[PDB]
Formats: sequence, structure tokens, C-alpha cells
Amino acid sequence: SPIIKLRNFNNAIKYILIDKFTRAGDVVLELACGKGGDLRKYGAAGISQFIGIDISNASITEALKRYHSMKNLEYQVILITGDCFGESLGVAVESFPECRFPCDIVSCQFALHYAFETEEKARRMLLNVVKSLKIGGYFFGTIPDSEFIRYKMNKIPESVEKPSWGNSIYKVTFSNNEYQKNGNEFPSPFGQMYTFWLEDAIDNVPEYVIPFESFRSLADEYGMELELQKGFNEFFVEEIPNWVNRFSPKMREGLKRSDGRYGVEGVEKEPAAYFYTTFAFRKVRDYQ
Ligand SMILES: C[n+]1cn([C@@H]2O[C@H](COP(=O)(O)OP(=O)(O)OP(=O)(O)O)[C@@H](O)[C@H]2O)c2nc(N)[nH]c(=O)c21
Ligand SMILES: Nc1ncnc2[nH]cnc12
Repeated sequence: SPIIKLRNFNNAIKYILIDKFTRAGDVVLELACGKGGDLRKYGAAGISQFIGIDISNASITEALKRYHSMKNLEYQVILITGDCFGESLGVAVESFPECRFPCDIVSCQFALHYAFETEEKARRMLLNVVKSLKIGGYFFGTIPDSEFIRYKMNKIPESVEKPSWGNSIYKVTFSNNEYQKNGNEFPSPFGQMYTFWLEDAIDNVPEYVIPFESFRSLADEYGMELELQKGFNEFFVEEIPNWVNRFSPKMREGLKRSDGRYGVEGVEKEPAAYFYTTFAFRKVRDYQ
């Protein structure tokens, strides 16, 4: 089905992205780790310690359930309930002294846009990231692509009170049309809400635009410089020649198109390959 193909494609993107930035022995902090479904990806890269934090105790309880049911992994796994975006990370990790900070990489998958609810939250998130990371370390992940959002919004007339687009498996519905009223520009980079539906995945949940230019300029303020901004389509097209034979048999077959090449085709292509982008930054200097 389209949704199964989308999940496999996005899982492949995460495999490639994690492998790109993680090295053997690294300590990884995963913000908004949800139910902790990427442990095997980090294990393949040879990490020494995974620290996952999520605001939901139901999610962490599930992540712990899932972790405890695995095997004799070669790495330590720490799973913590805490708010990675709205509060100092020190709050969440005070009672987990086994964490080894500063860490080598910070990851955040399909979640960092929640930090753009307000400027205060965006900045608190970035301060948490840089305080956690070694100089030279990387911050990477996957977000909705503001540039694709802007393209779709630029095709919506101002008469539409709640700008919306979608297909048989996903939909985006903006809370307001202030973008269109303001000359096709958001009135603020923060708090620009839209509800997101994805079949059997996200149940019409409010989230916020993450305008990439603002993310990048704020990250620079906190000492992080851009490493990667490729949309999922371009990232996959560039990385697939080196990855076809590295994927598991099941993931490779899942990516196989009707023409014998790899990727997504059919209705999942827009939400899987255009709606999201990769990001990465490197911490190049200390922040006072
Ligand atoms: C958390 N989240 C997940 N997605 C999309 O949903 C897909 C699945 O999201 P996922 O891999 O985080 O969870 P899943 O339900 O697959 O696994 P489980 O938690 O282990 O049961 C992703 O590949 C994205 O397409 C998301 N899409 C958007 N726009 N916003 C989100 O907050 C978001
Ligand atoms: N602030 C937050 N911290 C951690 N996980 C989250 N998921 C959604 N918002 C979150």
C-alpha cells in the first residue's frame, strides 16, 4: 500500500542519515524519541550509548518495553521522560547520572517542528542541543520542508480561510491564511500552525512550520553551522547508489519500483519524498 511504501522509504532515509553522521563509539542523544524505533539503526553504526528523551510517559514506557524485549545489545540504552524543547535538558537528565554528556550526536526525527511553537521554545531547544554536544559534533534529523510548504501555499488563493492540500493518504490544513494575507510570508517564523493527517500514522495533529532560514539563522547564533539541507527525494537519489547493496533484503525489496529502480512512486511520493527534508548542523564553537 502507499502508506507501507512511505514508512519503508522514510525508514530508509533514517538509516542513511543515521549512518552518515554516526561513528563507532559515539554517544547519541535522541530528542523526542517517541517509542524508540531506531535503536537497530544506531546499533548498526556501533554506538556506545543511546539516550532517548520524550515528553510522553506512555511513549517512554512503550520504548522501555520494546527495548527490554530486544537482546544482548552492545550498547547502553537510557530512556527518559522529559520535555526536550520547553525546559532545560538538565531538568530531565538530573536523575540519570549514567548519561555520558557531552555527547557526539543529537538526533531528532519527525518532531523538531514542535519546538517552533514559540521563539522561546525554539531557542530553548537549540540551547539544549548545543550544551549537550561536543565541539565538532553533529545535530541531525528530519522535518517538514518549509520550502515545499511555501510552494503549496503560493498556489492557494487568499479567499481560502484555512489553506489546505493533500491526497488519499495525507492532508495539511492551516489554522489561518495570514501567510496569504501577508504577501505570501508568514507573519512570524513561530507558531504557524497546521493540522497534519497521515493515514494510520498521525491523526490530524496540530504542528508548526519550521522555516528553514530561521532555523539556520538561530542555529548559527548558538554556534552551529549548516551541514545538510537536502529534501528526502534528493537525499535518496544521491545516496541510493552506495546504499542499494547495504540495505537489508526486506528494505531493498520494499524500495523496489515497478521499473526495477528504487524509491517511491504513486500517491505516496508527495508526502514521502517532497513534504519532508533532512537537516544537519555541526557545532563549530562554544556558546556563552
Ligand atoms: C512523529 N511524526 C511521524 N510522522 C510521519 O509518520 C511516519 C511514521 O512515524 P514514526 O516512524 O515516528 O512512528 P511509527 O508510527 O511509524 O512507529 P512506532 O511509533 O514505532 O509505532 C513518519 O515516517 C513520518 O512520515 C510525522 N509527520 C509529521 N508531519 N509530523 C510528526 O510529528 C510526525
Ligand atoms: N517538547 C517535547 N519534548 C519531547 N517530546 C516531544 N514530543 C512532542 N513535543 C515534545
